[PDB]
Amino acid sequence: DRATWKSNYFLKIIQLLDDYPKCFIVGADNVGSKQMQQIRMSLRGKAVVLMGKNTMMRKAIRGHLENNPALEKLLPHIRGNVGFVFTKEDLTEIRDMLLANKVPAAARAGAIAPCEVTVPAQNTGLGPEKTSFFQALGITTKISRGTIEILSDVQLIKTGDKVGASEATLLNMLNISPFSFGLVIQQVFDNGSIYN
Amino acid sequence: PNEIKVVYLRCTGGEVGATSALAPKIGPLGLSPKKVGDDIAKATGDWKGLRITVKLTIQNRQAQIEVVPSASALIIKALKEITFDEIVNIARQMRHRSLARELSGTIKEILGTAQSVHPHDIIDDINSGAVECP
Amino acid sequence: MKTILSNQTVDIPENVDITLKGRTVIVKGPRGTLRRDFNHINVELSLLGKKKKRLRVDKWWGNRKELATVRTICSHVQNMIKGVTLGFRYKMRSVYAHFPINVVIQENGSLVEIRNFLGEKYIRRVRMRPGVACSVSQAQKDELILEGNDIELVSNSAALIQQATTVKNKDIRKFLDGIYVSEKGTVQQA
Amino acid sequence: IIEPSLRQLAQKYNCDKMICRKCYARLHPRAVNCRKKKCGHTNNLRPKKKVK
RNA sequence: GGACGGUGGCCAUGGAAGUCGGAAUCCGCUAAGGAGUGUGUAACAACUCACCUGCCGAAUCAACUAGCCCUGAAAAUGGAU
Ligand SMILES: [Mg+2]
Ligand SMILES: [Mg+2]
Ligand SMILES: [Zn+2]
Repeated sequence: DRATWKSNYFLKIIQLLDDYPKCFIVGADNVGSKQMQQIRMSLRGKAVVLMGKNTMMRKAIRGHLENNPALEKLLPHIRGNVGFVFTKEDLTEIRDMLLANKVPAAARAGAIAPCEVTVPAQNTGLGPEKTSFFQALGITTKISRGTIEILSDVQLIKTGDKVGASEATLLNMLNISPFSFGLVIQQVFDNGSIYN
Repeated sequence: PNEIKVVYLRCTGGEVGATSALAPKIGPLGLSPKKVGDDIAKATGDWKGLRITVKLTIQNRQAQIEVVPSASALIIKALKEITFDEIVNIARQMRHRSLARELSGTIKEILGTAQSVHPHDIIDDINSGAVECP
Repeated sequence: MKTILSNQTVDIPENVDITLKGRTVIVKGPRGTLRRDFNHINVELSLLGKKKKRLRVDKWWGNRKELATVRTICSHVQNMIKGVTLGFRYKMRSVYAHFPINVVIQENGSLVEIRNFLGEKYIRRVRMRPGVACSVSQAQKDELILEGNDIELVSNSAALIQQATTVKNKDIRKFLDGIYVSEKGTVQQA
Repeated sequence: IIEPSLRQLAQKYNCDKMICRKCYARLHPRAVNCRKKKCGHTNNLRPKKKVK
């Protein structure tokens, strides 16, 4: 089973790289299976995306390189959680749509947040039975029209710090836009060419 | 959102139930339907199907309309009271039909063995209606 | 089975030097000097070069139990290097439900008094090991900082503090009060 | 009252542990065999029961 | 890190939504995912596993088997290779 799986995978990779001459190597950050399905549906119309084992990738593009030259210069660059998107379209048309269809990922517990966000002073809009998280975090909230109101601006998160469980559940219930990330292009490959 | 929304699903069907059903337990979430709401929801939800009938409702602030997603087992148990290939071929036309698909045959392959509750020889060697739907 | 040779090499940074007197290792760095003998283990210690200061630990014809000691010696020497270069700092937090735990640091950080652990009138006097200094952190409200050069001495002092505040005759899964080692790190962060 | 991170720190030493079924020894949470001779280093271990 | 869509799969129902139970084990995305090995939530939810992937760059894992040793192994006057 495993050997047949790997052999079929090798055949798929070699036929795909022979069929499609233009491919962008793209890094995968902390992305979900729902995002994978969404990207698959949104991209399967015009191009294809490939995201598997890096050892498989290097072995396929190295051992069977004899069919076409000008390929070994990808080898010292394919590292990390990366894959290949194969397209017959052009760089701008792929890049703008792939940079636009970024799902707003939430604040998962245990995830680093290089970006910075800050909650403003606005009504929560939820019932006044969730003051426990605010009081545990140290947030001054008072009753107003049967809703919870943030009377003062407070520092929520800084850059490059761990997110606690209380902060994560607060950002989950707040229904706001937290720091988000997705599938980001590392570099390109158009018939033997490396750019941004 | 009109100060209240009815996104929540239900898992009741067949018998009317009403008081025996958990609809009064959902009730305090919105306070709008109550008994005069769940009775009139069940009035249109008596059939399609006659089973548990997981379905969504939409509120017009006075009355509720009900839409039943085309669940495979739900619709096949509604159909049931043999191959019957054509009814399962046509039952998937009006569904969401996403199923992480890549071809039309995936949906019928899914439902052929969703009917296994043998409908597996077709799954093994099927050679009909691959591009029938598109 | 007797393995012919089991060796392991520890690199020594440039700012710290190591002198061998038989199986006694003397590690002198910017923060002090740590001296420790390994005469209870029959290994061979050698300093290799005048350039990068490798220290090799060799065991000849050792069975499994005494092959286990080579990496133990190497890790001890690495801890000595770490202590004399960056030092060891253990941060402890005092957690309590009702009675705050009052900690008073007596002369030069060598004595720790715990006053109101679980509201009892007993006073816990815990004496730190020599070379270990305790202090009350200025960044956190309930935090002790134990700093020293010897990791075993610092951690033993932290264990003494932790074991002094032990809840007895109660459900310890409910009475979580006490002083616990929150983190272990270095001084100077270099 | 104890805030959750300090509660987790206390529970790391007080609750998150293994218990030998034969000799009731308190073992580290990743233990597979008991460390004590009187039970014969048995591998009959259970989690320490929670207050929940 | 992902551990999905149909599907909060069917018959059990007062919630059992993958895990109080009875049957069967589908398909596709593929890097994988059990229409579920466990924790648990009234129930949702939130976790974990088997399954794959990333970093890591050389060997590793499992089930048995039998030698010595240990546990099993408690008695009365102080004592017997
Ligand atoms: Mg008691
Ligand atoms: Mg014996
Ligand atoms: Zn034991």
